[PDB]
Amino acid sequence: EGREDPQLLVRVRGGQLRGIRLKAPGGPVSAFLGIPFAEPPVGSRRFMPPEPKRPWSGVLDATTFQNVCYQYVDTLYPGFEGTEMWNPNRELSEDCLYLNVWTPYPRPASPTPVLIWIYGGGFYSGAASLDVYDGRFLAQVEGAVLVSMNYRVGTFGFLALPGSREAPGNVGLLDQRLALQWVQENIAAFGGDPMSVTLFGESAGAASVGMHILSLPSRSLFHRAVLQSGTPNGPWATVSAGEARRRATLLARLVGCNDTELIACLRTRPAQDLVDHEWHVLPQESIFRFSFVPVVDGDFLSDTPEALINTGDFQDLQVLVGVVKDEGSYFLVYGVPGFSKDNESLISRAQFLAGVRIGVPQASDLAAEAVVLHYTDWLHPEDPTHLRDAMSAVVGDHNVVCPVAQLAGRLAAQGARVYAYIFEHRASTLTWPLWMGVPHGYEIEFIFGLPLDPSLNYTTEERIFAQRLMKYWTNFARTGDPNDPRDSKSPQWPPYTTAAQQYVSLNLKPLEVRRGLRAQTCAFWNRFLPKLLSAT
Ligand SMILES: *[C@@H]1O[C@H](CO)[C@@H](O)[C@H](O)[C@H]1NC(C)=O
Repeated sequence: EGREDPQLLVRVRGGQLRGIRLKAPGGPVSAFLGIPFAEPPVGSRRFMPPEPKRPWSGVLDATTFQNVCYQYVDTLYPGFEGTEMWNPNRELSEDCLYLNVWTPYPRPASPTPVLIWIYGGGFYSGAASLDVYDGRFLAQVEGAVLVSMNYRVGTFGFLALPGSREAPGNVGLLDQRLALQWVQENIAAFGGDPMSVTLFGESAGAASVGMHILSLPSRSLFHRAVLQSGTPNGPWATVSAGEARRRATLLARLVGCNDTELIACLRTRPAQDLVDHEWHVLPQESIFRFSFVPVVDGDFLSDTPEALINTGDFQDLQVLVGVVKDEGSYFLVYGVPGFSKDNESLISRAQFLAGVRIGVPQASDLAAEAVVLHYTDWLHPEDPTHLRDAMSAVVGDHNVVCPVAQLAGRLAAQGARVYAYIFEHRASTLTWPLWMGVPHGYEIEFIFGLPLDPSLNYTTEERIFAQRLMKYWTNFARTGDPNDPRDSKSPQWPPYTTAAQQYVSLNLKPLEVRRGLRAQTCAFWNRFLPKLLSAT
């Protein structure tokens, strides 16, 4: 050093880092990108828990994003921004265990509350370097210290021969925990306060967050939690040990393969062979179901998430949870016949019955009959527009809205302070059709404050809206309460309780308080539907 910027030189446990000064709309921020937190989980390390990164010599250049974890790349609509924005934006590699830090410039003298982003992508995709996860706005405008990590997805992160030593499962979750541990030890070097660490994530990221809540060794590494459109409970976020064992041996057979010998052989396969076959192991034709996800291993997860939330002590827990207006629409174009981004996707009653079997792939004939009965509008049972919207609701309710209601209910009843929302604003810049409404993941760009960038063509109301949400999120991170104590009655956001079931709408209009999160419909999914499949 000598002629470099004094604010960009930081030491952490493993060594020295040089960051980059980035431009945010209202001023500069500090960014430390591609900091390694684990030994590269390659070769013999594939499928194994991450080993902490051994110290390096010299000043590590931390000015660009690092590799994206090896994964399937979406190809449904080549060139289309609505799909591309989620696609990897750096080289794919198994050497991908890096994290990123954004802080104010110059970095704060007093310790700042830390926000840790965990991305979604169904546990088969995702990356902390996507444009919608850009922490520079939260860091600049709200003065937050923001951290995001890469964690292994797909087989690399989740293939499991439960019980075995060499592929124990949930190692993608262990990548996340390692980064949480890195934050406890090192974030103070950046002005972050390790005693104020808020986790937030969306979809599989939300479910990830939910699992750190449920896994005791993670609990001491954070203080509050936001779960956007995702939960550890529910039908897609976990598989049983038996089912993970089944999928893992099938996948092994498909690429050419005693647990030790199986895994040893899997380790000799190129990463791309594994990705090519990962979608061939699902039990049924389905949507919103993924091959390699967290397993109920009796270790990281001591029991099913359903069980752990029913019987858990959440006294000292503040939690913000919510959903978007149309949780189910996104995946309809991915495997329900009749649906497409290129038309209105008006469907027949026949396509609707078939859709229900794909969207509730684990339902018996009788349970699917129940779903169809509940969601049919018997005044117009053949109306194509209703049926299209009902198909979307079935998928969204079953996968997100009802797991979230279930989760919010159990947490509130068991000590937790819960705040709940529904996000209803459709980005003026959205490229998916109008019929898809506000699909899942399209609140994110607002929370991270992308509309503050003039070159992005968000409306002025959207720029103001984004700031409202950044305030809610960071107030929550700071205090456990999304409301601003200064600005009183504008109006208030009440906690969600089992008595009143209050939640707020998030849109361009001021906060509106509503009651019951699909209460009737969620009774169907959460109370009745299990008892039906518990007697078929
Ligand atoms: C933003 O604004 C200009 C004018 O409409 C347009 O040419 C450009 O493509 C827009 N960028 C985005 C993000 O679509």
